[PDB]
Amino acid sequence: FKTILLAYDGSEHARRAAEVAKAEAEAHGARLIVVHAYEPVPDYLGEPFFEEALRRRLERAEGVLEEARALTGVPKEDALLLEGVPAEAILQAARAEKADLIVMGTRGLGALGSLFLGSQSQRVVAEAPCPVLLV
Amino acid sequence: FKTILLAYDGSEHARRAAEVAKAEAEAHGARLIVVHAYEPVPDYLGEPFFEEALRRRLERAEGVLEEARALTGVPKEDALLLEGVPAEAILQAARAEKADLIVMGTRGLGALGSLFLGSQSQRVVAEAPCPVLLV
Repeated sequence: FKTILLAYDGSEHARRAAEVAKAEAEAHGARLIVVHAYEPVPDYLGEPFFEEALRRRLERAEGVLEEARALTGVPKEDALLLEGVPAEAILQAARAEKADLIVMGTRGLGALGSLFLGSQSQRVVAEAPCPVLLV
Repeated sequence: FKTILLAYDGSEHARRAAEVAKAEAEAHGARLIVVHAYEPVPDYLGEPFFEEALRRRLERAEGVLEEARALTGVPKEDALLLEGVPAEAILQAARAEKADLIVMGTRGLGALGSLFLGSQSQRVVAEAPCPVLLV
């Protein structure tokens, strides 16, 4: 493992995954890339509600990603923010960064999800080329 | 990770998982435990067919586990064989060995299973306390 990607949504699951990812990168001497994906504000919202929500959404998204960066100690350039569905985003980042391992919580927040697997972890386990470390 | 457990069923998935597990143990300086579970011969088989099948079943099971041992280089005492359902067995071995990480193929052979996840990996992801590395 030369490049490890951590999917971080801010949940306790993600916090535990962050601790695992940090240890993993240190053990393999790999570069750790952290990623947080956020949902775009619904276009059905009218003015000025849409604009206000847009600003807040981005601030909170950046806030969550900063927490991940503080937890892992990675440089700002290795802390990525993607707009859209987390799974689509993780897979997207994994390819662009040529990741060799994806570390993520078995469960998380968002759209669907069950007590078994989050919808996002399910999509990653289903479509990721590289190994997936579920925590 | 101090103790890593590799579930090995002999499939190509398992062979790739073995390579990952070996690297993982070396990176963390952890003890690697390999496990292979085999299904008990159906009691409905009459004599002497049941007895003949019993002997062959065990020989092949030991043969598969030996391959895993040759792949990982672990000592004989750290190569375990369990009779029963692989998932039940992996979880059983994980507890007894106080494993901190389970490494296994996303898919495998046996009872159920889909192109998404093998029935065994699904049970492990659903009930294992420790992180699961899906390869």
